[PDB]
Amino acid sequence: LSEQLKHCNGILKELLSKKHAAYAWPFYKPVDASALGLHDYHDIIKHPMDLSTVKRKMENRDYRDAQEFAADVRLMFSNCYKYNPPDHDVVAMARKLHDVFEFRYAKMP
Repeated sequence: LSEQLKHCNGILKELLSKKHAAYAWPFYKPVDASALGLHDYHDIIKHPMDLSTVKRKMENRDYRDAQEFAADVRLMFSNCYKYNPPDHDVVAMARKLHDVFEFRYAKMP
């Protein structure tokens, strides 16, 4: 519970760390749809999510358990898979960071 949330915080720190920065960077901050010219993004994605939002939520004790934390991290990846064609560069980066996430999440106490 507290212990599972510590494991989740460890995962989050790893996802934001230099080790994974070459492919994690698209997930660091909310998608700025206007700035990127993605004028359909918010018609297609109902629930935006990104790692800075997950971090704020963890810091504020929003997540009561691991499952709630994981749902947001997975939501972030699902948004990427929903919006972008499956052969897009950002999707290749998502698959790698998602693999990092799932393998360490599976080691939950």
